[PDB]
Amino acid sequence: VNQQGSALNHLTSQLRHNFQAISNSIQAIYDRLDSIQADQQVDRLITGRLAALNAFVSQVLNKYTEVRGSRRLAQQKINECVKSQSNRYGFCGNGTHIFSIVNSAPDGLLFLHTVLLPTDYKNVKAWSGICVDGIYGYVLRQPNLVLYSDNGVFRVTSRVMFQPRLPVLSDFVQIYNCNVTFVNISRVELHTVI
Amino acid sequence: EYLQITSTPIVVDCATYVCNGNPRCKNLLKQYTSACKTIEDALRLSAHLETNDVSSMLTFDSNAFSLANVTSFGDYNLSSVLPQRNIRSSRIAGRSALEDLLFSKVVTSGLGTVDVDYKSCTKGLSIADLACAQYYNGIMVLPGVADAERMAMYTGSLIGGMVLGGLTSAAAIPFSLALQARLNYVALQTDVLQENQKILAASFNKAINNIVASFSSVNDAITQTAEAIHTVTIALNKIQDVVNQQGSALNHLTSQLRHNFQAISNSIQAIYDRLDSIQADQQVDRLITGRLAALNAFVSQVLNKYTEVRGSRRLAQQKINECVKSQSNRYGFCGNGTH
Amino acid sequence: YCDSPFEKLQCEHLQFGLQDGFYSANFLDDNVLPETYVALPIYYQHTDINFTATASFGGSCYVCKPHQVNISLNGNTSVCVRTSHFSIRYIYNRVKSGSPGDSSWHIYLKSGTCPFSFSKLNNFQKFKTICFSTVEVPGSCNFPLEATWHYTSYTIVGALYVTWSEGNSITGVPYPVSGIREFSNLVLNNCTKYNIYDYVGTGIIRSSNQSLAGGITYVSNSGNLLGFKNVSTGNIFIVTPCNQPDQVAVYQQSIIGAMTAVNESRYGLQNLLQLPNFYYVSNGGNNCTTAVMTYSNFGICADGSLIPVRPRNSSDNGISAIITANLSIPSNWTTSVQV
Amino acid sequence: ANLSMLQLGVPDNSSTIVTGLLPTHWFCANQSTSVYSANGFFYIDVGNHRSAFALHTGYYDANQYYIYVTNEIGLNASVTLKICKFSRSSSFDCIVNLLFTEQLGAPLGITISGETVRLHLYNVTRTFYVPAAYKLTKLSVKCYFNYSCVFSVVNATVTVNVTTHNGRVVNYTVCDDCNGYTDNIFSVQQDGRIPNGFPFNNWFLLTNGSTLVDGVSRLYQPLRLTCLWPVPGLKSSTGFVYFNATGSDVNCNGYQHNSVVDVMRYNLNFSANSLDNLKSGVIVFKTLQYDVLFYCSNSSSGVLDTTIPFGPSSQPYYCFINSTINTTHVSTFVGILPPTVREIVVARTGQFYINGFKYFDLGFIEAVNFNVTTASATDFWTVAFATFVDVLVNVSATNIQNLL
Ligand SMILES: *[C@@H]1O[C@H](CO)[C@@H](O[C@@H]2O[C@H](CO)[C@@H](O[C@@H]3O[C@H](CO[C@H]4O[C@H](CO)[C@@H](O)[C@H](O[C@H]5O[C@H](CO)[C@@H](O)[C@H](O)[C@@H]5O)[C@@H]4O)[C@@H](O)[C@H](O[C@H]4O[C@H](CO)[C@@H](O)[C@H](O)[C@@H]4O[C@H]4O[C@H](CO)[C@@H](O)[C@H](O)[C@@H]4O[C@H]4O[C@H](CO)[C@@H](O)[C@H](O)[C@@H]4O)[C@@H]3O)[C@H](O)[C@H]2NC(C)=O)[C@H](O)[C@H]1NC(C)=O
Ligand SMILES: *[C@@H]1O[C@H](CO)[C@@H](O[C@@H]2O[C@H](CO)[C@@H](O[C@@H]3O[C@H](CO[C@H]4O[C@H](CO)[C@@H](O)[C@H](O)[C@@H]4O)[C@@H](O)[C@H](O[C@H]4O[C@H](CO)[C@@H](O)[C@H](O)[C@@H]4O[C@H]4O[C@H](CO)[C@@H](O)[C@H](O)[C@@H]4O)[C@@H]3O)[C@H](O)[C@H]2NC(C)=O)[C@H](O)[C@H]1NC(C)=O
Ligand SMILES: *[C@@H]1O[C@H](CO)[C@@H](O[C@@H]2O[C@H](CO)[C@@H](O[C@@H]3O[C@H](CO)[C@@H](O)[C@H](O[C@H]4O[C@H](CO)[C@@H](O)[C@H](O)[C@@H]4O)[C@@H]3O)[C@H](O)[C@H]2NC(C)=O)[C@H](O)[C@H]1NC(C)=O
Ligand SMILES: *[C@@H]1O[C@H](CO)[C@@H](O[C@@H]2O[C@H](CO)[C@@H](O[C@@H]3O[C@H](CO)[C@@H](O)[C@H](O[C@H]4O[C@H](CO)[C@@H](O)[C@H](O)[C@@H]4O)[C@@H]3O)[C@H](O)[C@H]2NC(C)=O)[C@H](O)[C@H]1NC(C)=O
Ligand SMILES: *[C@@H]1O[C@H](CO)[C@@H](O[C@@H]2O[C@H](CO)[C@@H](O[C@@H]3O[C@H](CO)[C@@H](O)[C@H](O)[C@@H]3O)[C@H](O)[C@H]2NC(C)=O)[C@H](O)[C@H]1NC(C)=O
Ligand SMILES: *[C@@H]1O[C@H](CO)[C@@H](O[C@@H]2O[C@H](CO)[C@@H](O[C@@H]3O[C@H](CO)[C@@H](O)[C@H](O)[C@@H]3O)[C@H](O)[C@H]2NC(C)=O)[C@H](O)[C@H]1NC(C)=O
Ligand SMILES: *[C@@H]1O[C@H](CO)[C@@H](O[C@@H]2O[C@H](CO)[C@@H](O)[C@H](O)[C@H]2NC(C)=O)[C@H](O)[C@H]1NC(C)=O
Ligand SMILES: *[C@@H]1O[C@H](CO)[C@@H](O[C@@H]2O[C@H](CO)[C@@H](O)[C@H](O)[C@H]2NC(C)=O)[C@H](O)[C@H]1NC(C)=O
Ligand SMILES: *[C@@H]1O[C@H](CO)[C@@H](O[C@@H]2O[C@H](CO)[C@@H](O)[C@H](O)[C@H]2NC(C)=O)[C@H](O)[C@H]1NC(C)=O
Ligand SMILES: *[C@@H]1O[C@H](CO)[C@@H](O[C@@H]2O[C@H](CO)[C@@H](O)[C@H](O)[C@H]2NC(C)=O)[C@H](O)[C@H]1NC(C)=O
Ligand SMILES: *[C@@H]1O[C@H](CO)[C@@H](O[C@@H]2O[C@H](CO)[C@@H](O)[C@H](O)[C@H]2NC(C)=O)[C@H](O)[C@H]1NC(C)=O
Ligand SMILES: *[C@@H]1O[C@H](CO)[C@@H](O[C@@H]2O[C@H](CO)[C@@H](O)[C@H](O)[C@H]2NC(C)=O)[C@H](O)[C@H]1NC(C)=O
Ligand SMILES: *[C@@H]1O[C@H](CO)[C@@H](O[C@@H]2O[C@H](CO)[C@@H](O)[C@H](O)[C@H]2NC(C)=O)[C@H](O)[C@H]1NC(C)=O
Ligand SMILES: *[C@@H]1O[C@H](CO)[C@@H](O[C@@H]2O[C@H](CO)[C@@H](O)[C@H](O)[C@H]2NC(C)=O)[C@H](O)[C@H]1NC(C)=O
Ligand SMILES: *[C@@H]1O[C@H](CO)[C@@H](O)[C@H](O)[C@H]1NC(C)=O
Ligand SMILES: *[C@@H]1O[C@H](CO)[C@@H](O)[C@H](O)[C@H]1NC(C)=O
Ligand SMILES: *[C@@H]1O[C@H](CO)[C@@H](O)[C@H](O)[C@H]1NC(C)=O
Ligand SMILES: *[C@@H]1O[C@H](CO)[C@@H](O)[C@H](O)[C@H]1NC(C)=O
Ligand SMILES: *[C@@H]1O[C@H](CO)[C@@H](O)[C@H](O)[C@H]1NC(C)=O
Repeated sequence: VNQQGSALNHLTSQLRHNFQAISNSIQAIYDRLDSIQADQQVDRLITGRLAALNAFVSQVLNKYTEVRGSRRLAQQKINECVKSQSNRYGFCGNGTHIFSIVNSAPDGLLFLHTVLLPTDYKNVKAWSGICVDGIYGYVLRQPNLVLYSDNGVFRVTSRVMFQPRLPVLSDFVQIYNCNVTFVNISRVELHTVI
Repeated sequence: EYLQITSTPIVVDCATYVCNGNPRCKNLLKQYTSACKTIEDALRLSAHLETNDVSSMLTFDSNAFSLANVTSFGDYNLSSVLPQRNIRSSRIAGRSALEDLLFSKVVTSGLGTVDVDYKSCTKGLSIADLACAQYYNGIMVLPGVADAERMAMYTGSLIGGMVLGGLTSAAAIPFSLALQARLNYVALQTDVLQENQKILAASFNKAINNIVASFSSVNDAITQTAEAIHTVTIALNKIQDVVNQQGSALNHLTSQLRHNFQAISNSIQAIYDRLDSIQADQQVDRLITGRLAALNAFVSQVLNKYTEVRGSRRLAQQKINECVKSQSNRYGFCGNGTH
Repeated sequence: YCDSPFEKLQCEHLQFGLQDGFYSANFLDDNVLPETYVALPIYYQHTDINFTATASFGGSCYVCKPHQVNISLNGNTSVCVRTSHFSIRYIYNRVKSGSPGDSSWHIYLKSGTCPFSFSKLNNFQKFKTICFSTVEVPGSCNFPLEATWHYTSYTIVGALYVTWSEGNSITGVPYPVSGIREFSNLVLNNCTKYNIYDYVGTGIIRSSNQSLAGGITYVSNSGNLLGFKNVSTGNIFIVTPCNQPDQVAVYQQSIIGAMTAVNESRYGLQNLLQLPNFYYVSNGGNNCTTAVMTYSNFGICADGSLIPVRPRNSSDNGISAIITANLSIPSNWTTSVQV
Repeated sequence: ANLSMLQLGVPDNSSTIVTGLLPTHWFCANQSTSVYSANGFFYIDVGNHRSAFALHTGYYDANQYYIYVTNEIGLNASVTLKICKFSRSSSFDCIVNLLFTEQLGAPLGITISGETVRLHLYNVTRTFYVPAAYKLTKLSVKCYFNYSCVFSVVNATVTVNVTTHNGRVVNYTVCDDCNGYTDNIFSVQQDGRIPNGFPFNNWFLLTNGSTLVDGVSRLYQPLRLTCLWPVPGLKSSTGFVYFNATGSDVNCNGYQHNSVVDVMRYNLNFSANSLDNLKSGVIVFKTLQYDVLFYCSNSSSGVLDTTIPFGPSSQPYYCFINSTINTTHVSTFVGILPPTVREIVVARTGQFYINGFKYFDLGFIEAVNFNVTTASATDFWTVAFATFVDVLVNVSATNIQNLL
């Protein structure tokens, strides 16, 4: 609002400045001089005022171009956070996005993002795979799961939220030859894991 | 790749620039007081609005900063990038080994924009420098916010955040395993023996050394080696272009004092030595009008420069959010291949 | 009334009461200054010119007109200048009747149509030829002569006619110094009003020692001097202006501190730090802990002291990796709303 | 030493006086490394060996232009001049970087004067303007006499008498005499030019108004000669001089074009004494109607003295003009001399300049008699004839540095 006011408050204020003439009032010239002598005086005012108007227009156009530059980001945020639930980090909110609400404002929009923040967390004894009989090795297919151990009970949860459940067969692949830091278990007691 | 995040704040004095030190123009500028308050306010507002936005980014971490050491990166020689710890001073961290090789090229050719000392412009005993020659006309260059220290604490807080795995309190996983988590996002690694990391270690160190030798200005021997010079040359040209465009505005603003307008001479003291006081004001007014018309045209350019830099900081914030911390998968983003 | 150091800011900015922030200040002083003159070598030769006016009164009315007025240059009606230096006076004879009956009549010169003034020809004005006269010559401007009785009614009595042509041969002089073979003058170490090789300004002239061969005049790119050189030796001199602008901080309708560039005490303030590119002058304590205004890289606190600006703390954990260890997975959650 | 004619600028079948940076003595060394102090070098090579010459300062710098010449003799003279910035031989900014095919049996050479780098090449004379090239004082030479490489080293400003006969330099002799000739005498080049590297001792700029001080500015000045008459020794019984060098006593120096000129630049010989520099005589002009007589004296009633001072003085002199129109002797006052009279210039269209400032103006001048009575012949250095041309002048402290 301040930058919108200060342009007009500067455009209007350049009428007080007479240029190299008698006075800044046009009626004051024709009350004093003859008509053949007054046109040279009036021309010096006309030139300066046209030079002021051109400098005003060349600023208004740049302001319009900046606002055209700024509408596109608003269209993108309406398309991606209000209707879509994007997953780009550092986008709407600084955390994990859920939804967003829009209201209006003086010449523009006002967004209301809604994120999540963690408070507590747990300690978890992870692993990295199962090696049966020193040869056959099994690991998780998806890279967003953790196989862990709650003191003799094996469970699978996510890496972002803590949601435990039991492991099933459709999560394991077969990747032959068994890196060292796996869980040693024979084939007979495999059903106590799965 | 190079980006720009800031510019150089300028604060201009009014009455020194228009009528230098003469106490007769101070009577004649009273009728234009509303015409020169608005010039100084328009600069001192924007110089504060830049400062708030620049200090809003530069954070700091402590546990990630202590892991920025060369003993925690495995076989990858990364020693020319990490910040130097002790300069035997009261500084937590100084500049790196690559930033000085940048500053040796273009900062010494700046001469009018960086670290200007105002304490020695008022002693005489020497022909004045170019930077002190502009302080006699009111033009003052404020210091910036990002000095040598905060850019060494913000940068080291991001390089140190690579090896910080998701363990308990402050343990650090080895860096040879921190690339295993960034390759499984591409495709599931089904090889129990890390054979790729030998060739990657052999290639990355030569890739660092060729870039370090590329900035050493030994150019014609390394140009015909590969296409690494093709990426560095554009960045060097852009860094030079920024400094040249910052200098050429002040070199044009100062140079419009030689032009007398339709008067006797361009020196205000030379008029009052010749004419009477009732006849001199018509002469002095013609100089005052042109110099105010020059100052307005300067301000209307400085504001557009600030708006362009505000346009350019957002892309830097997006790239920091998406490539340093996230490993994006958008094609044609960071790099032209697989990030 | 404007006597105290805060009230002078109100006199300068033409305003009753001031908003908080940073303001500029430069208080000039009116004074009478000595004068220096350095020019190219030439000999010395002088001539004198009076301009008298003798009158009588008492015709039929006093207040209407004087009775008879005579005008003469040195007893002649015309004097041409054939030498290199000159000086003009104006003499009015009140001792005509012995007792000065001229105590009420005020006879003086006006300003005619000439593009210079009569009382400023004795300054260092340069011409080519002049030839003053008191009778009508075609192509000549004029200075009228006016008479009055206690400034009630005005009348025109005579004139002074003057021709010229432009050049650089004949020069006016304030007063005829006798005995000197070559006219020059030089006043060091405080503020003068110089005329050095047809450059006119003010400043302080000091002496130095540098080994620069070449020119005898060093200028900037705005038309001001920075240093000249004596001809018959190799010493140079330094010219600096003697009024340096400042930065003043205003808070709670009083002055807090200043950003000067001169190592001395200033307007009401006593203590003095030394920052890496200016001097800071305040008088506050050193125990302040919170800030009210800002600058580039510090914050001026409530009574004058300086507080440096600290960066924002921020903690973060990285990407978890495939490992056989202890991990940290978030369980409880909460929400927050951002704008 | 036997150079060409174009490397010295002399005519055919004559005997001139040449000054400047000229070679004196040849060397024959086998020490394989030597750091000299010099300003140039000539050399002759016919031997199949690498021969490289290089100019430099005494310390390495990253913003300095270095000159580097390398010969690699095959069927002709393969010469590689490279004025380039270096990186501890990594050239990355080259003012010149060329390759010349030169005739075998002809010596080459480089000289430096101010910020100007000349280049003698036996058939042309090419000129470059290297910034900050006055600092190149040292000289590093890799030349072997055993492979038939000989070279000379130029110090400074030698005065050489040269005799030519049918395109062949016959004699070549260095003055152990010829005091002071390095600053006042030269030889006129082709098309009436003035050679490079000549310090203008008493060559003022002419003006009708103010005097310039500093800066680069185009002008329109009389700086294209058609003759030059060194050490004239004018006497009381010489006569007039009629604005052309076709008389009986004119001994021009170098080239000599027959034309009609505009000015006559005199040049005054003065010593630091202020007693032998007080010459007694007048100057007689010759207009279309009546003769004009010029003289100076030290009293305003100038009816008892006739002198003209040279060089520095101690008290002001006053200068007059006589004339005669039917036994009506007319006198007037002109002005004061400056404190050091150095040069007198007389033009054809009337004007008369002293140190480049107009005093009076006649109508039309045909001849000048500079009548000074003296017991020797040592009053003048040179008398030059000239015409107006278009130049470009680097003025420094009201003198002249360069000329283009
Ligand atoms: C057109 O006319 C021009 C006007 O004359 C002409 O320019 C002038 O050229 C002369 C060179 O002949 C400059 O002379 C100065 O000389 C100083 C003395 O040292 C040298 O001169 C002696 C005689 O020639 C030598 O005997 C002497 O050798 C001795 O000393 C050596 C060192 O101690 C020693 O090793 C020897 O054994 C021996 O004992 C030596 O050769 C010299 O000190 C002076 O220094 C300049 O250069 C230094 C390095 O660049 C700078 O550190 C120094 O500050 C001077 O540089 C300034 O000027 C440069 C060109 O103007 C700028 O590029 C620089 O940035 C710097 O400018 C700053 O300072 C200016 C004031 O000085 C200021 O105005 C600027 O704003 C800026 O801040 C220098 O060589 C003479 O100075 C030239 N005139 C001007 C005005 O610069 C020009 O050549 C003519 N054109 C052509 C095409 O010929
Ligand atoms: C201070 O201020 C004075 C102001 O007067 C100034 O003096 C004037 O100097 C100029 C420069 O010399 C004088 O102008 C003429 O210059 C020409 C130069 O020739 C050029 O042009 C011709 C033709 O374009 C070319 O052939 C030539 O190559 C040059 O390009 C001279 O040729 C003039 O001489 C004439 O008169 C002689 C005697 O009559 C003839 O023998 C000669 O051939 C010329 O005659 C020609 O021109 C006549 C003009 O009317 C014409 O009538 C003839 O038929 C014929 O065509 C002449 O010198 C100018 O005269 C000077 N002013 C006065 C009043 O004499 C100073 O130069 C200045 N000081 C400085 C330092 O600048
Ligand atoms: C990771 O890479 C960095 C840079 O690529 C590397 O640091 C470099 O280490 C070497 C030595 O290991 C440094 O080289 C020395 O630098 C000193 C500095 O003055 C010179 O004096 C030395 O010269 C002597 O030794 C030479 C070889 O023995 C001799 O030829 C010579 O005559 C001298 O006697 C030598 O050049 C080099 O300066 C640093 N680089 C930087 C930028 O500091 C680091 O070692 C690499 N680390 C690993 C683990 O690979
Ligand atoms: C320009 O004018 C100068 C004016 O000084 C002029 O310099 C003098 O030239 C003469 C030769 O023309 C020099 O030589 C002298 O010649 C006489 C002839 O017999 C000798 O007797 C002189 O010897 C005396 O002076 C010596 C030097 O001081 C002493 O060592 C000796 O014991 C005798 O006292 C001498 O050889 C003369 O030296 C110079 N003057 C100076 C001060 O150098 C110059 O020639 C003129 N230029 C031209 C081109 O004509
Ligand atoms: C699952 O069982 C296998 C075999 O029973 C374990 O493999 C072997 O483990 C040992 C130590 O854990 C490895 O180290 C060896 O130790 C001996 C000292 O006893 C030393 O002499 C060897 O040089 C070596 O360092 C051994 O290499 C490894 N066997 C092979 C073939 O690699 C495995 O560790 C068990 N899993 C877990 C999680 O412990
Ligand atoms: C700026 O001006 C101040 C003056 O207020 C300077 O402070 C004074 O500096 C001197 C020397 O640096 C200090 O030492 C004193 O020197 C004098 C003269 O030699 C001697 O008589 C004293 O016994 C003492 O040793 C002096 O203590 C100091 N003043 C104060 C109050 O601390 C300052 O140096 C100036 N700054 C610059 C950059 O010149
Ligand atoms: C990485 O850690 C080592 C610890 O070994 C740091 O080395 C010490 O640095 C301090 C800095 O002043 C010295 O006082 C010690 O003497 C060093 N100790 C040793 C054993 O070298 C090293 O500075 C750290 N690097 C960084 C960049 O912080
Ligand atoms: C102005 O000049 C006139 C002309 O000389 C003066 O008139 C003369 O005055 C003296 C003094 O009484 C008489 O003796 C002369 O006879 C007067 N001359 C003529 C021609 O009448 C007059 O006095 C001067 N004015 C003043 C105020 O002194
Ligand atoms: C007023 O009258 C007195 C005496 O009557 C005048 O004083 C003298 O007047 C005569 C004749 O005018 C002069 O010659 C004397 O010089 C005067 N005395 C002095 C001391 O000057 C007085 O001048 C008259 N005031 C006028 C005429 O204005
Ligand atoms: C520095 O300032 C702090 C607070 O800004 C002062 O701490 C308290 O000051 C008040 C009044 O001065 C005392 O009543 C308290 O007892 C102080 N508390 C403590 C813990 O000190 C502190 O005293 C100041 N220091 C100096 C030297 O003035
Ligand atoms: C940020 O955290 C640090 C420590 O975790 C805080 O502690 C110190 O505060 C003083 C007060 O200015 C600083 O001088 C010290 O440098 C701080 N210590 C360290 C290690 O930086 C600090 O107060 C916190 N807040 C800010 C704004 O920095
Ligand atoms: C991972 O966590 C487990 C427990 O969650 C750690 O086991 C404890 O280790 C400490 C060692 O400081 C012992 O004092 C405790 O008695 C152990 N408790 C149990 C239940 O085992 C284990 O050390 C952690 N680290 C690793 C590498 O496994
Ligand atoms: C050189 O100029 C003169 C004068 O313009 C020409 O005239 C004759 O010159 C000789 C000696 O130089 C005198 O003795 C004659 O009296 C001159 N004659 C006249 C009429 O003045 C002379 O012809 C010119 N030289 C050439 C070769 O043309
Ligand atoms: C040039 O100067 C000489 C010497 O001043 C003049 O010669 C003198 O001329 C007058 C004329 O009558 C004689 O009385 C003298 O006896 C002569 N003196 C000598 C030493 O010869 C000569 O006349 C002058 N020439 C001109 C043209 O003025
Ligand atoms: C000019 O004034 C002088 C006195 O300075 C006088 O002797 C001379 O006669 C006057 N000449 C004329 C023409 O008035
Ligand atoms: C300043 O100039 C005046 C000239 O009137 C002189 O008297 C005085 O000594 C100078 N210096 C100071 C410190 O006032
Ligand atoms: C000469 O220069 C030196 C450089 O420090 C300075 O101290 C000295 O005051 C100068 N003047 C004289 C006369 O030595
Ligand atoms: C060049 O000058 C040096 C001393 O400046 C001198 O020893 C040497 O002989 C000179 N060269 C010749 C060829 O004379
Ligand atoms: C130059 O050499 C020639 C040839 O003998 C001679 O006539 C002439 O006088 C010499 N010049 C000088 C100045 O000795």
